[PDB]
Amino acid sequence: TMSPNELGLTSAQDDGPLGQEKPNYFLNFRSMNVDIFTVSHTKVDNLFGRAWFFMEHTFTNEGQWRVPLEFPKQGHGSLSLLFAYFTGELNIHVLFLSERGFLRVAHTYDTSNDRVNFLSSNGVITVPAGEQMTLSAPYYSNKPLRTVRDNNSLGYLMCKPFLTGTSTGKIEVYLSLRCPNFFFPLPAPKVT
Amino acid sequence: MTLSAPYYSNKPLRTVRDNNSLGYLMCKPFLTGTSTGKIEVYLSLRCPNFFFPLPAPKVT
Amino acid sequence: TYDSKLEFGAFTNLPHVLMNLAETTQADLCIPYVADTNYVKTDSSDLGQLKVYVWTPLSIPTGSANQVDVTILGSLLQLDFQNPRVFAQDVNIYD
Amino acid sequence: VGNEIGGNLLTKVADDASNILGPNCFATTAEPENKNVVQATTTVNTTNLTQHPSAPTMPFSPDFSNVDNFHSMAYDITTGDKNPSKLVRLETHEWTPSWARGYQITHVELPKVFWDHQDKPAYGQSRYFAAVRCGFHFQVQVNVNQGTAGSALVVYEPKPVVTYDSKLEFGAFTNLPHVLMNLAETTQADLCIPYVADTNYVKTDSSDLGQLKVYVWTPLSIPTGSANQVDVTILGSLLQLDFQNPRVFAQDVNIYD
Amino acid sequence: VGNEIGGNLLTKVADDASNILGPNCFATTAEPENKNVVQATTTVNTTNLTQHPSAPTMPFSPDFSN
Amino acid sequence: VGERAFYDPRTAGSKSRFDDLVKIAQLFSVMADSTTPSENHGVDAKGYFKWSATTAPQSIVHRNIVYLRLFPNLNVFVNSYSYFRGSLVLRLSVYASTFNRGRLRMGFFPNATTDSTSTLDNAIYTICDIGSDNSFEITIPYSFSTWMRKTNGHPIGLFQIEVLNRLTYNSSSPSEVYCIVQGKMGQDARFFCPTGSVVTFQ
Amino acid sequence: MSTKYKWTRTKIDIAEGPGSMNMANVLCTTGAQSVALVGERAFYDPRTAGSKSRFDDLVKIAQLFSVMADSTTPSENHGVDAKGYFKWSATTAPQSIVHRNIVYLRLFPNLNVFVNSYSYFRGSLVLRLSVYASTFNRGRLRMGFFPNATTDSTSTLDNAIYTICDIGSDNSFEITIPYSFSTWMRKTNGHPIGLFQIEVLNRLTYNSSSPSEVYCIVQGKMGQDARFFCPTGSVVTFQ
Amino acid sequence: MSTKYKWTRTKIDIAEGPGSMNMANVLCTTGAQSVAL
Amino acid sequence: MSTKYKWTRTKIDIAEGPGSMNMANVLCTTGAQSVAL
RNA sequence: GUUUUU
RNA sequence: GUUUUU
RNA sequence: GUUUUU
RNA sequence: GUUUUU
RNA sequence: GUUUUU
Repeated sequence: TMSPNELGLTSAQDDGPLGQEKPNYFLNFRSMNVDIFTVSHTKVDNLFGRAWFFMEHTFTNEGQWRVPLEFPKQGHGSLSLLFAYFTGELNIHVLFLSERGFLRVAHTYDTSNDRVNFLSSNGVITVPAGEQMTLSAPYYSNKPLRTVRDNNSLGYLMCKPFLTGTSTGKIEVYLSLRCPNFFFPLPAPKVT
Repeated sequence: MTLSAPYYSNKPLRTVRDNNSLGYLMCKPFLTGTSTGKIEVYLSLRCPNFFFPLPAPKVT
Repeated sequence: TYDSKLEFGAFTNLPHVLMNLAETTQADLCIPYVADTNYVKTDSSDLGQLKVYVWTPLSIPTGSANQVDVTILGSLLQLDFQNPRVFAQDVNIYD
Repeated sequence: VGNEIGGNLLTKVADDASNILGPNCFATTAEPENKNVVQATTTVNTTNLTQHPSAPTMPFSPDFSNVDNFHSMAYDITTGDKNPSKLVRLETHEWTPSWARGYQITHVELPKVFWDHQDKPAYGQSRYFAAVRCGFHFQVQVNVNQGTAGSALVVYEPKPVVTYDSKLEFGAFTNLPHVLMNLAETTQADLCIPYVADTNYVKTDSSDLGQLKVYVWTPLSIPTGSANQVDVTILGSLLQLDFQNPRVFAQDVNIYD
Repeated sequence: VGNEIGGNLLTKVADDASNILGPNCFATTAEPENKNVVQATTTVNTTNLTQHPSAPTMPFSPDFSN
Repeated sequence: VGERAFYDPRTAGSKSRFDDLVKIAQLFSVMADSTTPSENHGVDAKGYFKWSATTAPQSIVHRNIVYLRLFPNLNVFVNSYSYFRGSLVLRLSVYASTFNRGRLRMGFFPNATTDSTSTLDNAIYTICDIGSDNSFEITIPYSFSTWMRKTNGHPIGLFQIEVLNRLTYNSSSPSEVYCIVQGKMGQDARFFCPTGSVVTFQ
Repeated sequence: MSTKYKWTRTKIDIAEGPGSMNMANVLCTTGAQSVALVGERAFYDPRTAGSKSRFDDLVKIAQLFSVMADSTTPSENHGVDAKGYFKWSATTAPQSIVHRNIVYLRLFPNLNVFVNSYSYFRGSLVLRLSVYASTFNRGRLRMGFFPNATTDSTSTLDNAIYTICDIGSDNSFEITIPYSFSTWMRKTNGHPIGLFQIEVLNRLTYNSSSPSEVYCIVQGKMGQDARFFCPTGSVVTFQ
Repeated sequence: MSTKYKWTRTKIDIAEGPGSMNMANVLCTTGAQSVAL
Repeated sequence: MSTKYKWTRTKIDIAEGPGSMNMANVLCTTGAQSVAL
């Protein structure tokens, strides 16, 4: 039968270990699970499998653009802030807004600035002007885990455009991840 | 493009008449220069579930 | 690192022990190696730190004592020292 | 009977008058989560007694193996443990050619020499224990060019010998674990010495285990052109080590009567 | 569960991370010697009721045959 | 080579990654937590109020309209998902001494909006008798016209904690104690559509 | 081994108008991409609608009666108009007309919708005349129909598809028109369905306590063999 | 398992003149799209 | 049944230089389109 | 690592 | 030449 | 006409 | 309707 | 839900 513990009478100091799926009942109540869709939208793989805006850059010349990639404190991706460590594939969505040219894109977790001077070794997929690509950067991280908060939690992204004439433009960036491994959930964030 | 939006409706059924019977559509364009234009929209549905037929409509 | 950015009252998400005085005199916490690096530099705070906060202030009656002491004891479930080095010399295992 | 019996009566009475809908009340009685128990925890030479324990906590689906499966540190897991038994340089000295037979080249206080400086692998632990019981493995090294010749006596002298050293006849020291090592023939000597004393344990930071010495069997015959600076080095390893008595940091404690 | 459950978790967790040397910690939980019980003793036409009894004592290897 | 890497959970002290987020929504968090207790006799949103020897029976120690955003953990999902469903669990933890005794009834009118003290005889309530386990729970089963409900829409209901029996004490015990109200999702909790954000975290 | 040929990605020719979007074929739209989080489907709830299943075919709606050119007031022209709401009178003589007009699908609320949706159709049409008189009133009324007729003029119905209505307990009378056209399918909004005439056969009789004239209602629906074919543009705007 | 390689959509090379319309071969026209409902 | 996923047309990635015409490999030319009836 | 999907 | 991949 | 390739 | 092709 | 198609 039902114990008084499952009826509401408990002790907060007896909750450890963390993660106790204890059932709560009353005479007219029972945990009822109802699913409205064929799958879950709470699973890390599904939720995060959907991109979210990151930032935009306007380029008037080929100069290279390197930006630290970090988890959002803004979109649905904020749900990541509930975790401390991450590891796994990283989907980067880049849009090249230009009239005539090409955009070199590359990703590295390496903090050294110089390693990115010769962009070709790193990757540098090519998005023709007016096209958008989605490259999935692997976990080539020199650190087993990525503190999820760091201003560079995610590796740096490189964008250099091979323009042809006076043409200029702007590069919008969106980020998403493939199968994410989060660990050791930390306390919920505050609001600004 | 032709995107098929699922029934992510907080209401089990959509009164068919409502000025918002169907969910809201959002369009934001990331233009680059002074370029401008126009966005035409067409709608269709995939497998529709209609219920409780009501009387025929009037004409204007 | 980001302590001020976190909402107190949610810290219950971390291995903790809300311990109600007058009920419990000791709390037990088993914490495994947790870091974003395989190894932590010796003589460093990289493994994080254990803290004790005020869930609800002390309600000490008139006559009752007013000097409550909080003590933290620690044991190593498992220890592992690898990198050799001179005596107590700061060495960087990190990049 | 009572006060334990109540969940059943209420649960039953509710049960008896139940109609088509069912009972209109359910009652369950049991023991509180905070029961009257006592917990005891023991770590190395310690015992924590608590009479008001609480449910121990821990992270989500935790792994306490504590072993790095990637081996970011490619060392034997027991490296730190065995570290203090590691081979170390106990002494170095330059034999002077003029020295007569039977002269003492160099000596090392045993066993406190393994904690000779704070830079000794064993110095760390040796501090937290007053008693010691260990075995030794010495390797006295002496290098000399082929042109030169000579011989040294590497011998282990227990406290008994060290005490009454002058009363003993040199040339008979070959009765003790030694290595008459003829230069120009051998560059190193090996000596395996077990725990030898008149007491089960020796005070840490003491010379009671005796001391290893190096004498001049036959003085160095260094030709004219040949070099004249021969160095004698004493290396030591602990075949087996054992620190028992706990004590304050490096505080002289008397294990003896 | 809890606060009874602790000897096992600590004893176990200690157990799981154990290496060649063995566990570095053991924890055991149980009831105090002074439990919440009541003792009653009756002699000729008398009854002694005590709610705070203690372990009765007696001499070494005693003989009560008298 | 379009290859995959070998992840290392051990360094995180875990034996496996975290797959479902709902479990986080099922973790208690203080409601409208503050540094100081309710200075308005608990008539505010602060889930940190005081119970007093002074307060009479039927007097209110706390009352407010509950929203998911009032909870740190939940507020995150509120800013992520658009809808949800499932029961909500609130746990009141009164921290008194072993001498203090008394009762307190906390009820909840699902979907209520009028923030006003009202008899809880018809509301989902839980009577709390001070003892050894001074943490009391109350479950609210999903109650809405719709199958799923806005994450950040209509209130969850009216939450009221009235005094049933004055907190008793003695010469060496406190005449008033501190209370904490936590909130989490039930085992049947679910979230559905991810929507834009209504706030920015830090 | 096939190592005499360097390995290569498949090469394919892209047909004309790549990127062209087909908004005519359903087989095309149903295959469109999904903005769903996991390109998933939801569980529908008919109960909330009081139904056990969704509505799959529209033809069934076209098979639902609806008043023809319904009005608030009865025909003020002795029924010679399109109003399917006219009066039958003690005054009208036999062979006199109580109603006459050319019938079109658009004259029916339900059907008019399909008329503004589909371009063609086929099948029989059913008209049901409901005369609401008292239990004392008696008489007969013959309603005929000349399929495909256009001349709106009273004419003997001896050769037309007619139905004689004798007032009794069931005062609702039906008349079926089987599909009649040169073409296999016919314009939804084209040539008239035919001439509909309801002439008096026997004067509506009555007594001291019964009405000397009653009200009539004409409904129209599609037969069980009804079908609609091509969807076309709209000719009117609903509200 | 083929989990040593990240899963990917098939990549294909598009032959010359994509979008070119062949109005000579019947085998080409009969395969054209249908505006049928 | 696979009705938990909405049915969709296959999605594929187009390799570099689509529309590029290879006039070097015979295996490429022999596969060209036919203007034959 | 069913950690694309069944 | 498993020298695309298993 | 293995005359795309085996 | 092998009415894409065999 | 054969609720893409058979």
